[PDB]
Amino acid sequence: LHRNSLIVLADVALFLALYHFLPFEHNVVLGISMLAFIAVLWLTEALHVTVTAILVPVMAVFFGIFETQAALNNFANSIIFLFLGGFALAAAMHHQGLDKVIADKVLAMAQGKMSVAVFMLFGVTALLSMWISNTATAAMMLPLVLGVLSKVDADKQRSTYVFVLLGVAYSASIGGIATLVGSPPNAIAAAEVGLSFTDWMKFGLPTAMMMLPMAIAILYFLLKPTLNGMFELDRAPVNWDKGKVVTLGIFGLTVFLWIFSSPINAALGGFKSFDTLVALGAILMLSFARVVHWKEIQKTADWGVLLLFGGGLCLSNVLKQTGTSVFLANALSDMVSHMGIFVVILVVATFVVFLTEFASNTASAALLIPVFATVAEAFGMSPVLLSVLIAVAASCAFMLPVATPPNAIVFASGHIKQSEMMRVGLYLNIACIGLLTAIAMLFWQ
Amino acid sequence: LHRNSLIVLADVALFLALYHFLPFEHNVVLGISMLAFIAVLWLTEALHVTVTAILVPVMAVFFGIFETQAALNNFANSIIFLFLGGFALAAAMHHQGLDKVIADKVLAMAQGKMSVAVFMLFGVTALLSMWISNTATAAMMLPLVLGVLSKVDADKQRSTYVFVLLGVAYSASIGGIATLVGSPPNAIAAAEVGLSFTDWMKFGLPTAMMMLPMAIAILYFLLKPTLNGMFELDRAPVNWDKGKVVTLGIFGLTVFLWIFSSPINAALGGFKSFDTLVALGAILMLSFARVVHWKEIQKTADWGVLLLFGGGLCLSNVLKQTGTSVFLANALSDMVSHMGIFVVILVVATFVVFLTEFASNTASAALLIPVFATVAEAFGMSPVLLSVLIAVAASCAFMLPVATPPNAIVFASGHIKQSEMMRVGLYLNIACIGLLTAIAMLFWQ
Ligand code: NA
Ligand code: NA
Ligand code: NA
Ligand code: NA
Repeated sequence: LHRNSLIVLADVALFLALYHFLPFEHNVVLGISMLAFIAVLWLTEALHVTVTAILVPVMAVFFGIFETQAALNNFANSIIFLFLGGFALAAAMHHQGLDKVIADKVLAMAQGKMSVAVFMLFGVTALLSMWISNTATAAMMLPLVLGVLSKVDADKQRSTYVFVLLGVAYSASIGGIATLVGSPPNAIAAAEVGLSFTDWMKFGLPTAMMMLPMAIAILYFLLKPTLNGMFELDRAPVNWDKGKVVTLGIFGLTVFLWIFSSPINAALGGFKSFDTLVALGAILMLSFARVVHWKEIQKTADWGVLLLFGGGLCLSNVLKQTGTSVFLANALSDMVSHMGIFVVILVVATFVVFLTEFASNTASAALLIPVFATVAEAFGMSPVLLSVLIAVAASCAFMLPVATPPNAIVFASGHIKQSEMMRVGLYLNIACIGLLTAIAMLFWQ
Repeated sequence: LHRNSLIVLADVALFLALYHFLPFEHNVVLGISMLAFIAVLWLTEALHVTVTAILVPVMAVFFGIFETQAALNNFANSIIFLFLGGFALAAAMHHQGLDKVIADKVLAMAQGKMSVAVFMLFGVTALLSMWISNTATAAMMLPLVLGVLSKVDADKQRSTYVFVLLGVAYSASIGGIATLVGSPPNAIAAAEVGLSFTDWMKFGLPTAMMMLPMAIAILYFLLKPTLNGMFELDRAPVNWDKGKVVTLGIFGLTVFLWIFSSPINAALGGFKSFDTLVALGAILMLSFARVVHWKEIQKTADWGVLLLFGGGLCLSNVLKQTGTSVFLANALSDMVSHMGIFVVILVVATFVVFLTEFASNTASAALLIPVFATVAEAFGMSPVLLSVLIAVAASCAFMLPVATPPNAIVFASGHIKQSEMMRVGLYLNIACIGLLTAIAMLFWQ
């Protein structure tokens, strides 16, 4: 009766169809049928991301691909727990109020200029999206954006005030491309190809360093009239209280180990998922120091995303076990040989940066990383590059809303116009496809 | 500075002491020190139950007992997912309103007698604790219990009105001993020895059948003046609305497979953790049927308990890998050989039924189930008996509060007196040790 209710039934039919008509070895048919089924569900999202993810293992088990416990073990992957540390790390400095004090101590640095205001709102958003989330950083930033945009409230000066709204929403997504925690897509890559925190930072951090300015400039060089305006510093001051230094200290300590995991771990015996152990040690320190209770983490934590990780890891394992990964690498063998690696990384980047416009960032990476990664292995190529690429290009949702939550968040402000974003993003999208392929090429040898 | 801050430090010292001074094989010292460390933290709860569970694997990895991913895989055990299905099954029919209509159509069947009133409050409380929880059944029941206790509202009629309060608080804990979902302890046992849903019902349901009257009778035949009073059935009725039948259908369908899982699965190819597959199919049915959103399930779900499941399983594996499980079976060889099995099951039953007074029901099973189970294995004994027993006897917290949350819930009403509960449970405790050993003995040959 509902829209989504139909996709699910249409998708069940599409699966039943592909299943009974594809003319290949059953193992490959099964993998192809499953892949199409999930690919639709995750891209239309007729069912919640996590429900689809939970559907992966239950399918693999009934179709004899794996035994129940084998499939489920994907959900205990060490990266899933490193991402859980990121949440508890967030939950702490929010329940501590350390995220609000971070905004204030910065916005006061702008003595009163709207010029040095919106430009600080962008920087704060991207910085906070490195650790918290992207959807969460938007919701927590939007009021702070509408607050500053109330002295110069004249909305007939819209362009000063859609530049700020669209500015933060983009800063949230570009900030998430900075660290392994920040956006689910980044974790899906690390869990698929086994990346370290500092490994993904070698790639992501410089890219985010670059992409954030390139994105604001594009917004500036339309109708920016922000060189005018004044502030309305109405609010209670902040001050470092009980173990906000401790929390801030713990946090810094944790990020320190994450960055330096390589030598510290080697000089300790070479533990397995060292970054994961650090993330779990953070969860412990924060609780011994009493600075954050568990109910906080259970709320802050996105357990659906964690369940999702298991489904993508399970999906990747289904593609291999069924041989579908090699079956597809064959059908592309000629087509990809006609193409260089430049053409390859450029075609991929383009495909996702626009595919991610119609679906969630993570729901896109959840589907694309398993396929392209396992196929890249059939070609005997290291899936790091393609994976890292897809993870970054997935976070490049700038056109219409519905691409990322941060879009629909600043869009529900009833102030920015559909058409406006649809064309500012069409320019940014192209700028990224350029920047990405550039960086991707250099990140070759 | 804090009390718990002190227990944690006292426990940290005790480990350092035991570690450097105990004169046994290093692995056994490590296991013994770890076992004691965790045993204190879980029994004092200076740290949250779930925090401790995460503490197990991080230790096992740093002390070379396991590799990070091997240790972490414990948290993806199939039972953890079977309990997650229980949550989604609850969350659905609560957000659906299916739980209140059960009260009305039943509580209205009690036309108005306080005699047939308190006697119906007991049945509903225990019945809902079969699927939901024990802590949740108390909090969700207390208002509905205080409602009926307003006609004979005279607190000078205390005995009519403490019999009802303590009655439900006990019914919450006794109802959870009915099915595998209902109390974490039941799951902790099943996950340790790999029980099926219907298996634990063979034990738990009959045991629950008996214990509920034995507990009510004791309350009735003390200071009960409840045969008097009159009803005030005050509230707008409900009516079978949007997919409350669907929920009931899905729910009923799920429970049907659980009871008959044995033949259905055997007549299907012998899938591995069939009960787990059913639990996840419920999450799917509930989502395909649109009857509950994921935000709903993610809220209702107790993720801390799920992580705890992982911690106990990891702990059990630490006992074996270090040999501590067999080291203890040697120290008890004479003591236990000097004893019969009656002596064994009766000492065990008593030990927990009174131990569970000082710590959470689940926090107790988290510590005792791993130890007793792995030691029983070293003796070449099936760890089912002790586990089910310990799991069931662990849920028997009737005396003071702080034994179970359901106790502290009806107790914070500021009406029942420390001495009152402290002695009704002290008598009830003895009745159970009898009943348990009886049933436990009969469930032998
Ligand atoms: Na973030
Ligand atoms: Na997207
Ligand atoms: Na229950
Ligand atoms: Na207890």
